[PDB]
Amino acid sequence: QVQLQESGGGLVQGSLRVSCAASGRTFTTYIMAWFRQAPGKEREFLAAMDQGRIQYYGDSVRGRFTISRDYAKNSVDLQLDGLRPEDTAVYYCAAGAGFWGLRTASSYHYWGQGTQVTVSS
Amino acid sequence: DVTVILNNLLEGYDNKLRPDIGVKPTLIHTDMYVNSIGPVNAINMEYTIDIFFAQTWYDRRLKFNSTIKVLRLNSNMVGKIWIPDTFFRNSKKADAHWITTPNRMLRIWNDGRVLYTLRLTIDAECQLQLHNFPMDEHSCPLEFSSYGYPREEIVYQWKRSSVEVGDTRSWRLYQFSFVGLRNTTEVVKTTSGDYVVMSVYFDLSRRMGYFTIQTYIPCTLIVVLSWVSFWINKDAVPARTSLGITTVLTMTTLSTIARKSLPKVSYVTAMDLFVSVCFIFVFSALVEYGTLHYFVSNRRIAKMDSYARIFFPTAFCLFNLVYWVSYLYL
Amino acid sequence: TVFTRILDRLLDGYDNRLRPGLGERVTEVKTDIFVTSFGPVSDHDMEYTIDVFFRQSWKDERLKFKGPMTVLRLNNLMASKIWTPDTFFHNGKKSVAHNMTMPNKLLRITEDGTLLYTMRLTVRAECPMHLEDFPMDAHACPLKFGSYAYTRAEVVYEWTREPARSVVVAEDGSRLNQYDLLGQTVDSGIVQSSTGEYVVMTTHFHLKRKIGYFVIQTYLPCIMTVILSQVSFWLNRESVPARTVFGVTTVLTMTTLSISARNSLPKVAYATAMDWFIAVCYAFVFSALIEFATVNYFTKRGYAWDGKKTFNSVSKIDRLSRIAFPLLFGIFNLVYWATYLNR
Amino acid sequence: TVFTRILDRLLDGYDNRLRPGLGERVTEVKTDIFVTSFGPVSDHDMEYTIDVFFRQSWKDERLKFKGPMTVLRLNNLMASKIWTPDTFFHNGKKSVAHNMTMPNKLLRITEDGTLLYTMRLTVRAECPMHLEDFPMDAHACPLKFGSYAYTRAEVVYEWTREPARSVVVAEDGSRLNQYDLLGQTVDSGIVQSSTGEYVVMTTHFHLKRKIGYFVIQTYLPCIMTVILSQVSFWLNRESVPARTVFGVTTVLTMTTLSISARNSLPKVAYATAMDWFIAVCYAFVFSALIEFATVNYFTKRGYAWDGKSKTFNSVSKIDRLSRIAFPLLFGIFNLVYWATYLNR
Amino acid sequence: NMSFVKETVDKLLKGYDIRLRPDFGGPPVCVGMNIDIASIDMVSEVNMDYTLTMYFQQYWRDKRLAYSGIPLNLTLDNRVADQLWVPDTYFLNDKKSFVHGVTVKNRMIRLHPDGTVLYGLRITTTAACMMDLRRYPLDEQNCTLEIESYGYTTDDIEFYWRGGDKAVTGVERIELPQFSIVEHRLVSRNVVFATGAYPRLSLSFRLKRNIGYFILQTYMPSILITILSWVSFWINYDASAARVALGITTVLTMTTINTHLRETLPKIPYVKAIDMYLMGCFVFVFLALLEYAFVNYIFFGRGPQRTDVNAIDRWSRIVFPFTFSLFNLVYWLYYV
Amino acid sequence: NMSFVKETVDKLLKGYDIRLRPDFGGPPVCVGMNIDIASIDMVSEVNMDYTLTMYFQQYWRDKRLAYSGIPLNLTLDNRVADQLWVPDTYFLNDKKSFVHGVTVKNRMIRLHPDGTVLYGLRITTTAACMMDLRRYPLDEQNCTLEIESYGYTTDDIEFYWRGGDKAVTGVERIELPQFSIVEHRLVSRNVVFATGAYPRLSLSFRLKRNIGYFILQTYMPSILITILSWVSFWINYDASAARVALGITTVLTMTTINTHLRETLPKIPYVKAIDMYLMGCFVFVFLALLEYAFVNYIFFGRGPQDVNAIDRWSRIVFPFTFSLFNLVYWLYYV
Ligand SMILES: *[C@@H]1O[C@H](CO)[C@@H](O[C@@H]2O[C@H](CO)[C@@H](O[C@@H]3O[C@H](CO[C@H]4O[C@H](CO)[C@@H](O)[C@H](O[C@H]5O[C@H](CO)[C@@H](O)[C@H](O)[C@@H]5O)[C@@H]4O)[C@@H](O)[C@H](O[C@H]4O[C@H](CO)[C@@H](O)[C@H](O)[C@@H]4O)[C@@H]3O)[C@H](O)[C@H]2NC(C)=O)[C@H](O)[C@H]1NC(C)=O
Ligand SMILES: *[C@@H]1O[C@H](CO)[C@@H](O[C@@H]2O[C@H](CO)[C@@H](O[C@@H]3O[C@H](CO[C@H]4O[C@H](CO)[C@@H](O)[C@H](O[C@H]5O[C@H](CO)[C@@H](O)[C@H](O)[C@@H]5O)[C@@H]4O)[C@@H](O)[C@H](O[C@H]4O[C@H](CO)[C@@H](O)[C@H](O)[C@@H]4O)[C@@H]3O)[C@H](O)[C@H]2NC(C)=O)[C@H](O)[C@H]1NC(C)=O
Ligand SMILES: CCCCCCCC(=O)OC[C@H](COP(=O)(O)O[C@@H]1[C@H](O)[C@H](O)[C@@H](OP(=O)(O)O)[C@H](OP(=O)(O)O)[C@H]1O)OC(=O)CCCCCCC
Ligand SMILES: CCCCCCCC(=O)OC[C@H](COP(=O)(O)O[C@@H]1[C@H](O)[C@H](O)[C@@H](OP(=O)(O)O)[C@H](OP(=O)(O)O)[C@H]1O)OC(=O)CCCCCCC
Repeated sequence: QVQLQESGGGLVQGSLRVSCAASGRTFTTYIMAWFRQAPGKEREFLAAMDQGRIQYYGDSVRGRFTISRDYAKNSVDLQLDGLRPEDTAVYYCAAGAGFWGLRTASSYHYWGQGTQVTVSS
Repeated sequence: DVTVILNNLLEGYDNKLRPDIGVKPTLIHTDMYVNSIGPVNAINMEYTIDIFFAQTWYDRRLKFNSTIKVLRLNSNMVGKIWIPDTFFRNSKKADAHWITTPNRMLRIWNDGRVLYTLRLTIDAECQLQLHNFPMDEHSCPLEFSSYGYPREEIVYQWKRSSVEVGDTRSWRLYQFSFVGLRNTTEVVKTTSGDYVVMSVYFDLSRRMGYFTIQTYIPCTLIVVLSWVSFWINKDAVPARTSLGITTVLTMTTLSTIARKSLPKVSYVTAMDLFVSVCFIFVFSALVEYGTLHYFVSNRRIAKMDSYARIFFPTAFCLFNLVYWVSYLYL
Repeated sequence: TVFTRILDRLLDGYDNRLRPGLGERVTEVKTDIFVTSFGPVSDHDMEYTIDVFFRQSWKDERLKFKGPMTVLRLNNLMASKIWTPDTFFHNGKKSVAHNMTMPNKLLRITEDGTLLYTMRLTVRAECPMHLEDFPMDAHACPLKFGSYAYTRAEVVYEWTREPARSVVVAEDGSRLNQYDLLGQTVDSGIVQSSTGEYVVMTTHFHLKRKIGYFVIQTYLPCIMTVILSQVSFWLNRESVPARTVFGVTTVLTMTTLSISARNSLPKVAYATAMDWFIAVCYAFVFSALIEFATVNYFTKRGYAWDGKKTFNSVSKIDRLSRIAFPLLFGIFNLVYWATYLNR
Repeated sequence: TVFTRILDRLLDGYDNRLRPGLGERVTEVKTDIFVTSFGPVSDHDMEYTIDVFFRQSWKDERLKFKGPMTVLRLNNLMASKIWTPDTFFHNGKKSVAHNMTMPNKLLRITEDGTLLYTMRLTVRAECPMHLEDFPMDAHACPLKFGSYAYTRAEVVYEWTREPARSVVVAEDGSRLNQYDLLGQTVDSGIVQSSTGEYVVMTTHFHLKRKIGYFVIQTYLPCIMTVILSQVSFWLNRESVPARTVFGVTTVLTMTTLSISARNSLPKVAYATAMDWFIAVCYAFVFSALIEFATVNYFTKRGYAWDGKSKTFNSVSKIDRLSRIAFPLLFGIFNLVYWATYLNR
Repeated sequence: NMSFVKETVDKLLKGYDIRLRPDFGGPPVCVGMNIDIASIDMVSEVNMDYTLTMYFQQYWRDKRLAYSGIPLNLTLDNRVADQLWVPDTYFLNDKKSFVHGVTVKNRMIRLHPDGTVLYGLRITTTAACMMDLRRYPLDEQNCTLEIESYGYTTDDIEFYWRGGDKAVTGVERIELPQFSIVEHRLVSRNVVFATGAYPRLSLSFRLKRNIGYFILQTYMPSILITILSWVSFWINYDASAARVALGITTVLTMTTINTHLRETLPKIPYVKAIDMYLMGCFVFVFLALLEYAFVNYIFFGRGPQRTDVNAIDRWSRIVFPFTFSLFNLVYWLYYV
Repeated sequence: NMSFVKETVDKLLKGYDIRLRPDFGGPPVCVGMNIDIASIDMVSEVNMDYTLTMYFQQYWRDKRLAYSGIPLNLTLDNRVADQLWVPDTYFLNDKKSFVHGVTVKNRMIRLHPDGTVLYGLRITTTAACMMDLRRYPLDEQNCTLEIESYGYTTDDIEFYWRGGDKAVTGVERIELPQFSIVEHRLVSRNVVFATGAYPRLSLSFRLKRNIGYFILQTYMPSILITILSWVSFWINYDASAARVALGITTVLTMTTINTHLRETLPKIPYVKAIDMYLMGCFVFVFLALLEYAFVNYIFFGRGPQDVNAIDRWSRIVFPFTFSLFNLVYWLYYV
């Protein structure tokens, strides 16, 4: 049973680094990605990285958040930089082979559980 | 000494202009030493051939008067002297050898005669008329002419020793055997003009002994396998059926393998008529017991085993008298 | 700055189209070969791959110098601006000069004009193999190289050392599956041609095929098929569907194993020593069913022997076949494996 | 004579060894792709072939001219005299730049220095495949390109149009046997290599394998061999040689189908969805032969029922059960198998 | 005789700019095509391609290459084609092609004293024609070759076939082992890409597949295996190890015929119409084996409960040759 | 801004000799290497090689290319690499290799103001491996890439991996279908020849073969065909046609398993671990058919001069002996 167990911060004013350790399946050939869901039920793409170390970013986040995978430890790491208070949401860790994908949430058939990242002003 | 001679021959020499461009056609004497005739690809209708090609032609622009009397040179002068555009007309793949240096060669005498030889392997083309397979014979041609220069500009001609054949024992002729050698001179008429085409014909018979021990020996000895059933008891209906229908199964296996060695032609070869009639005698053996089991048990016929023990070895051996005489000898 | 002015003086008035000592002497090219990997011998194509460092040294009088260095190592740009002997392989089919990441060549000039020119080649040479003793056969695959344009009276090839010590193979780069590289034998020769007489350096690599693949793939399935057909002599004589299935199947298997054994070999039109083995092993298989056709012609009863009327005997020719047919197959294996394990 | 000195004036103070604005600003190179034939997708090498008209547009300041023609449609030799961006393929294995009969490159120079440079390419690119649902799987095959030597601070790639309309696949040039190109997705990314950050353009071709060949050559022989092995339940129990020849041979048939259908695939370690079907269909054929061994163990006689009727063997309860059970359980398994994987 | 010819040829190449087509600022140039086919080497259904070896010629005029005083059509060495403008014609179907280079690169330049220049190539190409194998092996394909310029639009270059009926010669002298060339067509049209409108010529060959290979290798063994499945109707129903072993051997053979015919063919997701026949002949084999189990269940399972065993055999001896004759009647009149 | 940069590069190569090693009489030049591996395409046991695609990069310092005033790193076109000195590094394992040429020849020249120059290549090479397949398919392999200079000895050139053990990257990203890269090593050593002592670097992988392909295709039917040879011990001795036909069919299937697996594998002269198993299961298959001929000879041949006890014995013994055979086999090679 594949468990994308997440970790990282959940209370921040300051940078942050949300991590996602995988278990049960090697995701080297797969694509591991980061998502955002605000209160309002909107899964939003944040970042993704291909097997060939190619970083795909969303339009509102291109330049702020940096993705970095570790192919030996089978993990993906989102580096949170310049956290505006509008980024207070639940960050999900996805891992898929993207079919009609890399921006569509329905192309990732393995999921994290979520992390309430709260930015307080 | 010789550096003075070589730079004088190239002083004002234009390698794009044919010698005697407005006088007469350039007579070129060709020679060919066939090193090896490689694997005759029956499926692709190719054959690989390794030949050393040599050409002599007079060139008045390369005359000198000195004591050196011959200029024996590398391939470095070939790119500075007019070389004929000889192409192999039926070559599917042809490669010159470039290891270690370019394997080209150039002599220049003092009267202007230029010798030029190079090493070439040619995956040439010959349409194998595979009637009477594998008992046939072919004459696979090797043809060459000039490419851009017509009959009015370059005329080829054979020397005294036209094609010199090597040892013939170090060749990769497996199913074939070099029996003859024939040359000709013809003039084709394409759209560009009349071209003098040299042609060398390699007569190749068959070393037949491969397909004997691969199709003929398995097909005969399995026709004899069906003949075992006639000496086996009449009321052994599981054994006689297993003799019949399983012998058909390995006839279908042998029929596929014989067609695999030859290309996918549509007509019937001498290989095909043998395998199909050997399939008929295996087909007829099971139908013989089907009539014998039905007429006797399920209701002459009671001696039809005794008739089939004599007639079916007779009909197969009389078929071999028709087959092996008329396809080999006549 | 200094060595730039040296190398320009070597190429002023130099002619890379003329032989060193053109009218004076005969060029003496000393050769050497370091075989890195005697690669896989192709049986169907009758070739063999060999990966070498072909080394050839000669003396050019025009390339003398006096400078700070005795032997200046060079990039191989200048190897194309200097006469190199046109050595070609007499039996090479389609060989490769490696060009990764540069042309793998080196030109070294000494101050007396002696040139050292080596190059890494992958020679796919032609080895004529007589496969009459297949697979217990030995071969001698040749490398023949000489000049192409220059005759005996103009260039002479030699070996740099004693000749048997020149062609040296690596101790770990074998790269062979079926063959034992049992050393080599070098020899010099002269090949007369319609254009002249040329000096030819020959090198015969003596090979011997390892038997152990064809034993476990052809000989052991064929021997255990002949034994399988001879299982049927220890049955009764009335089980006609039982002994027929032994008879027909072992003919099918020996038909299948005869076809599968030619496929590791080119299509030469004669009988190899493996083909003589299968043809005799097919004879012991096919005679076992002719034995059963003889027994079933003599059975005279349809019912077998009950454990408790007259019954049927144990078919006295079956007792002779139990003795003779494992014996004559055992005698044939003594004749076969002692004749062909000597050639 | 007039147009020669226009071209010779452009090449006087021009250096093709350095980027336009090497010390001033970045170089935007707008890219366009016209896919002619999305060629055959090799399963065993895990790759795919694609033929394109790879188009590149960028502004070069040094190639401004004023002449009669507004645009110069020039030869491909001058393209080897002008700075061409070193675009390579991040997943190309062995790709061909065609040159029959001349090098298939066009160079068009407008009068403000905006260059148009297209070239015809056959690309054999790598496609990572996840064959866990073979043959009923679908996967995306990327086509990823960027600059080789020039980083984000030097050369930035863009698309000429909206990126959904910047890669156009031709209609007639399909050139696919198994798969079915459902559409492409165009995106753009950034690498972190050991030499810097490179702008990477990306096209994802979304394929779906048609299962028509793999039903015919594998599934229908495997289904009908299970249908074979259940016919011997309807034969009588006294025909001991007839059902033994019947049962073991269908095991040999399923053995042949197992090793032959595995060959038309890569050598991955996991079990594909076809291999789940062959293993269970082998188990129905395996259990049908063990069913007869239980029938043979309780036969208790050796002779069959003559038509004129001594005691005889009743038709066994385990044979009358397996006439009903084993055809039903194979039909239930096909409802489980074909609804699990076609729903994905 | 030679010195004057050297002066004129070196005058034509002096100041000659090869980056400019003839009439670079004016009208488009006409380039006429002329193809002489050597042979069609192989037409592979697996790779969906065909190999074409042909002599490929192009006439156009060039007023920069006009000389006087020489009545001869000057044939030059092929190295002058590196110093002349030649059209950048490409083949859209082309997978892999190469100009032959023995003993030189097979080019020709033949200048004419009015500016006309012949450029002739000897090209072996591997062009890609996709095949619809729903009527295999009783089908007809066609395969095209798309001659088109690359860098010059229809406002810079024009193509035509020289003698638009007799431009391509040597088609009737092509021997193909599987195929018979019915006809060939020459189409001159224009295509429109995103960059411009380009001239295109297409050479197409409607290939008809000869079927003599497949009767003797696929059909006639499939006929005679199916007829030998019918021998177990003239065998008594008590022979359980005979009628089963005949049918079980017969369902093996139809399986092993399918194994060779999936190896030699590409992986296409439909019924190739030789599989309409082989799956159809598999049914006549499989129903002959179901016939005995219908016999074996009635005599032994519905036997003691008291429906004519000999009548079922006598029915199948008439129906199954009659139904298999109707199968070949429908099959060989639909696909032929 | 831009024309000064052209003027700088035009006088770096003014009087540049590409035939001279840097400091041609002085110290040897130090060439540092850095490999970014894209993929490993195929690992062939028949051809005894592997295909490696990599970003092969070389740093060295050349004082003749030192510029001043321009603060940036001169990223030049790939055609200037034909006008510089580059090392002649080769591979001894190299069967057939090529630098990629689409859309250009994938070279890079990145000059630095102190004279340091990067020369990067994208190389797909086919390097050879002689494989020890005596434990096939339960084995570990060792494939090596042997980088070495060709014409410059250790007094002319020196090699070092740049970054220590972090020189070769991209190894963790490689997902092979039937192998598993356990460990890679970086070895630097000098290799002597008759011409001189040349420096050599060595990238070397450890390939542990995944076995799930052969459990599906080779081991599981060879178990189950051997088990279905044991149905004849639950069949009476009177059924001669039944017990022979399942014994004949099980020696046919082990033949067809062996013939389908000899077409896959090369011409190895030894006996593999899978050949020990297929010939091992063939014994239990062939002894099951010799067993009936032992039974048939006792009852019907030596009749008038037990039959149930031999079958009842072998119902337990042959499953026990074959399960003992797998216990010896799967603990030796694993
Ligand atoms: C193999 O299979 C392929 C694909 O099926 C076949 O290829 C097609 O062949 C047909 C002929 O059999 C081609 O059609 C012809 O095209 C010409 C082109 O003429 C051009 O120039 C004209 C001016 O001179 C111009 O008017 C034309 O424009 C028209 O046509 C285009 C399409 O080509 C269309 O888009 C326009 O709207 C115009 O309608 C064009 O630029 C055309 O002249 C032919 O028409 C004549 O013949 C038809 C009868 O065939 C007749 O009805 C007309 O009145 C006229 O007399 C004709 O349309 C077609 O272009 C080919 N398609 C492709 C993709 O190549 C091939 O033939 C097969 N080979 C074999 C051996 O079977
Ligand atoms: C696959 O197969 C390959 C090939 O066989 C294996 O590669 C081998 O790996 C081992 C372990 O890494 C290598 O051994 C090491 O070699 C280095 C290099 O030594 C060279 O350079 C030294 C200076 O840097 C120099 O001193 C050395 O000279 C000595 O060694 C030679 C050896 O012949 C000897 O003759 C001399 O007299 C000197 O004694 C030499 O020029 C060396 O530095 C290593 O030593 C270190 O590590 C050991 C422990 O391993 C430690 O005890 C030492 O103190 C020191 O720290 C070590 O000897 C070997 O060279 C490789 N083989 C080849 C042919 O290159 C590979 O391991 C296999 N598996 C895998 C997964 O790849
Ligand atoms: C390839 C083999 C070819 C064999 C060709 C053999 C051709 C040939 O002539 O065979 C005859 C005979 C076969 O004898 P075999 O034992 O098979 O048959 C018995 C024999 O016929 C007795 O005469 C019968 O008894 P009876 O008195 O009539 O009541 C007896 O009847 P029954 O017991 O059923 O009631 C039969 O079973 O062979 C020999 O005697 C030794 C030959 C050794 C040949 C050794 C050859 C290796
Ligand atoms: C895969 C199938 C595995 C079956 C394993 C079964 C293991 C097991 O224990 O079988 C025993 C028995 C087999 O009975 P089966 O019908 O085969 O055999 C009859 C039975 O022995 C009667 O007792 C005999 O009559 P009787 O003595 O004179 O009264 C009769 O003799 P006759 O008519 O010749 O005179 C025999 O034919 O099974 C069941 O009863 C139902 C079990 C259902 C089990 C269902 C498991 C799924």
